[PDB]
Amino acid sequence: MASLIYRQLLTNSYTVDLSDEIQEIGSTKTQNVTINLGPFAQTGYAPVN
Amino acid sequence: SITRTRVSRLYGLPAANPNNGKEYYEVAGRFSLISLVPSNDDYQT
Repeated sequence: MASLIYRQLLTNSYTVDLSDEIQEIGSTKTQNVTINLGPFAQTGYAPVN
Repeated sequence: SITRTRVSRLYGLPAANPNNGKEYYEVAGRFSLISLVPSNDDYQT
């Protein structure tokens, strides 16, 4: 039991590979973040000559 | 033109009497403005 935790770590060691696959694949298939603009509108000046 | 005087058939509107006896000239149409004013019921969507 309290050594079954070590046995379980050993048994479930395979998930290290799945986690590495996550790390390598998600970073190739991540979607570009899009910002929610503020409630204002970033106006400024007009074209000055 | 100015009769009895050989300086005739020039162009332009004279400064002698530009009103031509009329009280005023008028020009009317549309006006389209884009100005900057204070804001109310805002700071959120």
